[PDB]
Amino acid sequence: MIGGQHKKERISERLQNCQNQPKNRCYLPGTQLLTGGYSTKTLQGNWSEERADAGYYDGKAIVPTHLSKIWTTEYTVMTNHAMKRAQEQAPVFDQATLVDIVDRNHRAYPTHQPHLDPQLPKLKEEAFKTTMRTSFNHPQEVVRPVIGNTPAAQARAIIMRFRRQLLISMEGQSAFPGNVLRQVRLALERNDVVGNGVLNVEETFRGFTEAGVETSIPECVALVRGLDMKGDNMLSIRKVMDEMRGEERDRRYSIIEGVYELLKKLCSNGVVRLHHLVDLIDVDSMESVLNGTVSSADALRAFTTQWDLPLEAHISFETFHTFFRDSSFEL
Amino acid sequence: REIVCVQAGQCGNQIGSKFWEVISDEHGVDPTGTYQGDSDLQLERINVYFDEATGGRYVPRSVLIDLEPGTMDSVRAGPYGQIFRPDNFIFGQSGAGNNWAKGHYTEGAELIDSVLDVCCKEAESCDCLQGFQICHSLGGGTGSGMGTLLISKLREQYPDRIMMTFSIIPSPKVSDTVVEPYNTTLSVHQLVENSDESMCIDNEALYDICFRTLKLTTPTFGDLNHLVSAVVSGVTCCLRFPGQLNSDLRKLAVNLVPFPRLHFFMMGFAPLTSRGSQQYRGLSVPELTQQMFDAKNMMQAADPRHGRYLTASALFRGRMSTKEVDEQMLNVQNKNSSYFIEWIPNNIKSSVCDIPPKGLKMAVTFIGNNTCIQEMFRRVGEQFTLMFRRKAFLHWYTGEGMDEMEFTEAESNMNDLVSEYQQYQDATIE
Amino acid sequence: REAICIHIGQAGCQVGNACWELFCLEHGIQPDGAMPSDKTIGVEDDAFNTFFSETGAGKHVPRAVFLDLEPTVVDEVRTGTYRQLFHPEQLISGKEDAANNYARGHYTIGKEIVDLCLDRIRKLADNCTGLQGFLVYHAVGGGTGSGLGALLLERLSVDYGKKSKLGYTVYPSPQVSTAVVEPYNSVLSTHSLLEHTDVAAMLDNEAIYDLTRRNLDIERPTYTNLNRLIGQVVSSLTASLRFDGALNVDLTEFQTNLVPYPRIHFVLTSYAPVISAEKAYHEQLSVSEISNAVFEPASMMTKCDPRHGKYMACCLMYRGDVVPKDVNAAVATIKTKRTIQFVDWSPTGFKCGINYQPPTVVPGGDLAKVQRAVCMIANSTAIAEVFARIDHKFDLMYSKRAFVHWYVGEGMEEGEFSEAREDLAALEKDYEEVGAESADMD
Amino acid sequence: REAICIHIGQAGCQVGNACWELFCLEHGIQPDGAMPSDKTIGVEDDAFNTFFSETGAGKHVPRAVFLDLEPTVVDEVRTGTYRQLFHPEQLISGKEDAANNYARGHYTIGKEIVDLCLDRIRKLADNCTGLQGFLVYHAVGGGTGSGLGALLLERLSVDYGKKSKLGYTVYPSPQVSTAVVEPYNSVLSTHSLLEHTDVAAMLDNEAIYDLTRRNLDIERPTYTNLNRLIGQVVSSLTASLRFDGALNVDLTEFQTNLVPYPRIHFVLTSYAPVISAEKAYHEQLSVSEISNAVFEPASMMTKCDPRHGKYMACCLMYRGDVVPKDVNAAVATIKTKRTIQFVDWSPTGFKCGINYQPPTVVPGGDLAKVQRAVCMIANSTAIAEVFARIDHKFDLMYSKRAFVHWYVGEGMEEGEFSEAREDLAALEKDYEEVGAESADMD
Ligand SMILES: Nc1nc2c(ncn2[C@@H]2O[C@H](COP(=O)(O)OP(=O)(O)OP(=O)(O)O)[C@@H](O)[C@H]2O)c(=O)[nH]1
Ligand SMILES: Nc1nc2c(ncn2[C@@H]2O[C@H](COP(=O)(O)OP(=O)(O)OP(=O)(O)O)[C@@H](O)[C@H]2O)c(=O)[nH]1
Ligand SMILES: Nc1nc2c(ncn2[C@@H]2O[C@H](COP(=O)(O)OP(=O)(O)O)[C@@H](O)[C@H]2O)c(=O)[nH]1
Ligand SMILES: [Mg+2]
Ligand SMILES: [Mg+2]
Repeated sequence: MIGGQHKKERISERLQNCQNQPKNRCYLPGTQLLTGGYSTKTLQGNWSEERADAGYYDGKAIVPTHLSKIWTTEYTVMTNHAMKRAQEQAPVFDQATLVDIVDRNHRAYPTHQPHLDPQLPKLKEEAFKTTMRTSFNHPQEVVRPVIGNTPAAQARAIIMRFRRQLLISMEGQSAFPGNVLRQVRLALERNDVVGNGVLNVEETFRGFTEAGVETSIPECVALVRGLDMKGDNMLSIRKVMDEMRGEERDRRYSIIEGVYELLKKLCSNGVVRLHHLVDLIDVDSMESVLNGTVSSADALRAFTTQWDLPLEAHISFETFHTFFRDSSFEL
Repeated sequence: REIVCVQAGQCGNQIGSKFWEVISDEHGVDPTGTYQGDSDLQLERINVYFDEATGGRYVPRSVLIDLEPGTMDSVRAGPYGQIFRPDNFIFGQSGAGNNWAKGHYTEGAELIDSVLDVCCKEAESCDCLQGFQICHSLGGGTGSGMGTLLISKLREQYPDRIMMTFSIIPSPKVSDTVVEPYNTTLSVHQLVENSDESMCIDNEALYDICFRTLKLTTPTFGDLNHLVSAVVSGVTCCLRFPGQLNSDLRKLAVNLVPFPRLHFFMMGFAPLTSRGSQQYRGLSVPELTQQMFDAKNMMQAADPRHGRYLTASALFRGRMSTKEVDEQMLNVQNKNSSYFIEWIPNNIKSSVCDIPPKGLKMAVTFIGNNTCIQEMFRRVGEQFTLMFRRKAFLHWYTGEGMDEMEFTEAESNMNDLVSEYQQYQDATIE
Repeated sequence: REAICIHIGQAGCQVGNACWELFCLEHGIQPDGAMPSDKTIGVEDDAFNTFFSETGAGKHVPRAVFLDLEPTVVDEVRTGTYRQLFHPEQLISGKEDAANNYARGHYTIGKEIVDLCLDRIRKLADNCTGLQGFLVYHAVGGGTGSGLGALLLERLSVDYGKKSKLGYTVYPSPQVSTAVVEPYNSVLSTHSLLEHTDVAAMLDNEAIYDLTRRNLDIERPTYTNLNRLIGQVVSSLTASLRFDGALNVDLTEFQTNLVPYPRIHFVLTSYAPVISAEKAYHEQLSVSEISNAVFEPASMMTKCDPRHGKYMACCLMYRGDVVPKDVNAAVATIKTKRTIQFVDWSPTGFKCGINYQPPTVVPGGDLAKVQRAVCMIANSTAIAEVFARIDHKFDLMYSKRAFVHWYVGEGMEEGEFSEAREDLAALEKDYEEVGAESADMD
Repeated sequence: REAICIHIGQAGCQVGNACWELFCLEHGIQPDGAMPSDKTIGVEDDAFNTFFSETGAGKHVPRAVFLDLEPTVVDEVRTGTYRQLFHPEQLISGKEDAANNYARGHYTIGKEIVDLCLDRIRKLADNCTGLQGFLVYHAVGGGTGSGLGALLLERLSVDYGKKSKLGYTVYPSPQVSTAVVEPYNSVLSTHSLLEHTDVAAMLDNEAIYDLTRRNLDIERPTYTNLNRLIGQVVSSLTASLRFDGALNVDLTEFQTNLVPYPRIHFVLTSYAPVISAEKAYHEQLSVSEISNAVFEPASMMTKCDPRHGKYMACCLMYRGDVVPKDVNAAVATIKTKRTIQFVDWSPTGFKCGINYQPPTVVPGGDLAKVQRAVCMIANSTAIAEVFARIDHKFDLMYSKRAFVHWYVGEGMEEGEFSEAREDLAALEKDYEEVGAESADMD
């Protein structure tokens, strides 16, 4: 730790007038941890293992000197870029834990260093578990492969997981099919702050959490990196929604295009508007209304609202196509 | 099923302090003696090593014996020393003087009755008593003489229980005392008749463990005693925790001893790795088994590669599959078939316990019955024959009162033990 | 109607946990002993009675005893999840183990525990009105299972007499091994078991490890997997007493059809649709496919190859959606095969059973859900190979009196080794004579 | 699916630093062996396995050993920034250098260090399940690279046998030179490499200096630039094992396609889009331009002119956005050219590979970012001119025994010089005979 302060004499040692070798702590004058006749600063003997100690400290001041800058090795110049990033994080202990480390209290063998083991807390929670208690609990209480390190692979896997979660959940089911993806898109749009239709990692996380999907920050980092095509870590809402709809089969496309071509010929100048669709639809023929579980007026009202357009808006083929890909997601 | 511990002499008291630190840590006992653990699994077998004191406290079932109180003042001053019961410390007023005859005949017979009274008071308190465990050095004076006297008396008073010993034997390279051969010879003669199971440790082997495997720059006796405390606390783990295949000291003896005199065993503990390397290699059953059979990891100077295994036992701690353990033990027996005695169809017993030591995912302790134990005794007998032909220091022993005939009997008995191991090493089916 | 289960030692108690988990989940008893009251049930039912008895308050309690000399495993059962299901008197535990010594269990320590066990079994047998046999689970490799199992079977055989005793023993694996003294304990156990058992189902661990590696996709199996497979086998055999079916089979019919001579009661076992959930949806599982599966040695739960011997009798139990005509077509196709041979004195080699209840699926289990299954128990001379190898290992150790001082010191005469070894030699000749085709007749 | 890297001496370790920097940055492993949380989410991948193995805690450690007789370069690795990436046992260092003496490395000093190296490689090779070759980096101009590289390749070749060994070797350039004894060490090294290597890639520093002056605009290059170019070449050859592609090429297919006779295994290497950012934005870089570029001698990394010989085989690896039809059109256009000639016994002269992963860009690097690249390794008779020049320099010094007393003092017979010189003379005659324009029918 900085400045030592755990290699120094303790008050109990001073009061008891303790000597050196019973505990072999080199702090008294004239005694020092000599490896090969020299200090650990010199590369002789067992310096590598002594430098691997949990309580090791090197006397390097944080404020640097001039000759350190002047005298550099070619290897240091080659590998300095990674060193600057690698020096950001390091484990730290308080003084009581350092006292425990120096006194080497709880160890299976003399060289066992449990404080340097990153899996210690899960070991502690995992301790004192018996085979039967794990294997004989209460019986009531108890994926397409994707290959490659490419970010596109990660994005595809995450998209598939999200789609499966939405199918099993099915929030916001309406009287007319096609409201799940609408709710997800609206939730994403609501958390945009700028107005240009792009999102970053944190807003993506908040939006997908509001939409009902359980995620984490690394998931959103991977997704935004995978779907990025212009190098700015911005996520386009249109692109992600198009990927959430998925690949479309041929029969559904054929029916959609046939219906659109039929509707085109019944209008003037081949321009179709939304009130045409509202007037011409035959809502009382669905299986959900003839069986007797959804009223016809409610179904028509649900259909009219899902377009998110005024009654005089021009409905192109793109809007019709997208609307009925959204609806096919539930059938 | 309770064990009673006896700690004798300087080495025994020092190893015992580290052992009781390890056991108190594993069961979450504070150095004040208060239970502070975090799972009920720790409490249901606390009785095995601890007695219950009234409010929160637990007291350890151990007897401390020594001829000069210097060690007792050192152990009472240690970090866990307060836990020990005051009435369990028995001491005299003058040292053993490194002499077996003084420790066995003059101050031994004077103090032994008070120690037997304490051991009986401790023994009769158990609801069901398991074997005794003894720690002592064979090269010393009070450890060898009074330890073997006490072992003989407890074997007379409790012949149906188990007798287990951990024993320190003189290194082949540097002596700490000039008269080591006499004390060692008399002690091995007493042990081969009295003991049920005996473990032997060379300090040179612990130095080689520290320097080659752990790469410590300046090891101390605390490290050697920590390795010993680790294996001793490990052998009894299946007695005091649940597991898929429970084991017991009597079950170990029944599987390890083919004939009653062949009860001297070698020890090893597997997870050992340097402070720099531990982040670089994960624990797994193949890694533990390969280190477990490497002779570099065995705590005696004789190496198994010059002998053959009659029998061996491995106790594994942790949640792991039994198939991997069984297939590893089959693979090691099949690939190295020349090193296993052929008239026994399966030499290794396995046992599995669910709870590993804190901070380790898995661990195994290994006990081995190998004929290479004959090499240590032969070397001690050589040094004895060089010293005895010239009566090098015999007047001390004769002045205490010993007859020279005891030396010739002890030499003959050790020579017969070496001969019996050598004959089974070179035995054949015919 | 009723059956009493006796569990001995470590393997028997751990296998008991899996068995009672299955019987609870199949009947629907919760871990606290109370069935879900629901709204109502249209008609009264009784199938649980074979394994459970109800109190006046409607709690269920099972007809079983757990016997051990060491406390740890039974205390582990006492502290587990099913604490309220078992009656506390049924879980009997001693102070110390038999330390892999058959002599310690039989002569010194089991003699103290047998009277408590006999008093508990008497109290169970008094609360029955149609008891039709004992099922016993134990391992012969350990000390208490062999010694106390033999002593208790002898006492049960004198007190209850003609009542049947069916054992599901776990004998030592042919190359995987766990303890050095396994041959002595297995030989001495087999000597007592020969005179006092009606049908011995023999199981090995190396076969169930092979079955879990090859068919299921588990690289590192543990005893809970093996015990769940054994529990499935026991549920299949006892289903004939508990549910409606086309052709029921009472436990006396197994002994009548499967055992030709009173000493020839060692049998082999095999279970067909061991399959994982991912493989299960790519394949149909018709009657003929599982019937073809049960005869391959890769399906067996014991380590022996039946192509090196001759079958004497087979009993095939089908449960689930099966129609008798498909069973008949399958058995006729098996009979056509040239690598399956029967001794010429057994022309009608098969017994069939058909039950409508499909196998139950356990929440943490590894088997898939399937509409039909078949289980087989068969008598074959290939079981001689299992003994000859244990006897050879015994001969190797006994030539130097290996470890013998433990057995003679704990109270057993050295003469006991020679009588048992000669009895197993006679069992080898029984398998030689029964397997002989014909003599020189006119 | 796996490869082990062995780095020897100064050039091999310094080129290794650039290689491992690149492989880490291409996979995404941090300098401390970890991998960020977003690379390991959503999908589970194994592509790192060719070069890294993971511990059970998820740390990555690389499959390489570093061998040196002087401590300085390995101590630079031990105290630098990548200290935590490598396992400390893998970094092996001796006490003193081989002092430009092949004899000191091979006979006197390497004999002490070689057994630790073999123990580390054995411990690594036992923890593998699809090892598919050894990659070796060394320079033949120095003492330890020549002597210890030869001794270690001999021992590896006896212990592992048939497994392939591919070497990247820096040979002495034709006029720039750094030490006087380079010809002796290069001849004695080449004698060992003939028997114990499957493909040998030849490099000259003078060619990489010319390429860095001509294509990039660097007037004063240093070893880090050359080492980064070599690392790019190695990444191109090993990309076929690690990423998806249209036409994969396994490391055994290189050896099968490139070597016609067992001694003719020395290949030339070149790389196409070595370009600066200012030129890269002035030009399109279609497949046909880089295919035409790889055959110009200005693109080669070895100082030889291929117009003085005939090609026997070429292997072209394309990585990035390329479609097979343009590769076919390009190869047909190259085949049309009159200054490119193939031996008449090799009519089908080309092997192609196409991989989708584009080349990675290193933060301090000097190469531009490009969508596609091609790398070529080819076998040609022109390489015989390099050996003839080494033999002329050897003959000049050896006629008067200019420095032989050092080699004789360190343990070598004077006869070994004449043996090696006669073996390399036979290699020159092999390249004369194999390249014969035609054989007569009579
Ligand atoms: N299949 C299976 N085998 C088991 C199980 N438990 C133990 N075994 C095997 O049975 C043998 C050990 O027998 P144990 O039941 O432990 O012996 P014991 O009855 O406890 O006898 P003692 O040790 O004297 O108490 C070994 O071969 C084990 O592999 C289990 O749950 N399932
Ligand atoms: N491309 C490149 N060439 C190098 C590098 N280091 C040395 N060389 C060249 O390789 C030759 C020297 O070989 P060395 O590697 O120094 O020899 P060595 O392996 O150290 O052998 P010893 O001197 O005995 O230790 C000269 O032609 C150098 O120009 C390097 O890092 N990169
Ligand atoms: N391993 C170990 N050996 C010890 C320790 N203390 C003393 N010894 C050894 O034991 C021998 C001395 O025996 P000692 O205990 O003094 O005999 P005593 O005088 O009868 O108590 C020497 O070989 C010492 O090296 C210790 O803490 N650990
Ligand atoms: Mg038991
Ligand atoms: Mg050098």
